[PDB]
Amino acid sequence: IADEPVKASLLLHVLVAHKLKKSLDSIPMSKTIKDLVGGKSTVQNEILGDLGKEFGTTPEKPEETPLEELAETFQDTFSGALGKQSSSLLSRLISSKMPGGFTITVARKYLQTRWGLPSGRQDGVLLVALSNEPAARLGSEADAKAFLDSMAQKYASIVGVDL
Amino acid sequence: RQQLQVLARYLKMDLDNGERKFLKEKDTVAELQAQLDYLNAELGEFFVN
Ligand SMILES: *OP(=O)(O)OCC(C)(C)[C@@H](O)C(=O)NCCC(=O)NCCSC(=O)CC(C)=O
Repeated sequence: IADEPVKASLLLHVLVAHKLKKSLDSIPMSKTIKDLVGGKSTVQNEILGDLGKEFGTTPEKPEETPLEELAETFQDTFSGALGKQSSSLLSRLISSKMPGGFTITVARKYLQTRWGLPSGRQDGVLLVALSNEPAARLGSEADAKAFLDSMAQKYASIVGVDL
Repeated sequence: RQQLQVLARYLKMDLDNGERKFLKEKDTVAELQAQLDYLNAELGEFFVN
């Protein structure tokens, strides 16, 4: 289908959501990082460090700037490649949750064959997979493909695509 | 398929040997995955990595 690089607005969302251990819809864009953390500067500084690692540069006041205004500030200098933080988080998701034999490349294959999603939109589905991390490792291959299906539908809903 | 199983039986070529062995290795894998999941639970992601 049409290949799109992941938007900074989705990457930023997923990184915050995963760090706070909350769903993407539970995190509203309107609110600032400092509001969301809830007076815990440690977690604030952990998010800032992860965004600084991922996007390279940060704005001057990232604490008081709302998430939609950070996502727009990053998009000006954001390419579309995942980076050093997203890549490591996905590797830790896949290793820790997929059954012994299922690697990242098998997920990328399954998304290219079953759904036909190219590498740019695979990266997006994998980020939606990260945001809704399951509790315990998926026992079999069939419920692991059923999870990747549920994340493709979620990715397609949020971005606005038909599968 | 009935002529193939007759030719297998003659040649003494067990067709299912490969699938039998695969199911033993897949039960070994599922035993080691249970041992690693237990250590990752009693120590935690941060410690084991
Ligand atoms: O989010 P923040 O408000 O910027 O951070 C607040 C504090 C300082 C409370 C937070 O980072 C925290 O909880 N830190 C741990 C307490 C602390 O500062 N311990 C010091 C460890 S080093 C040390 O103690 C050296 C020494 C004097 O021997």
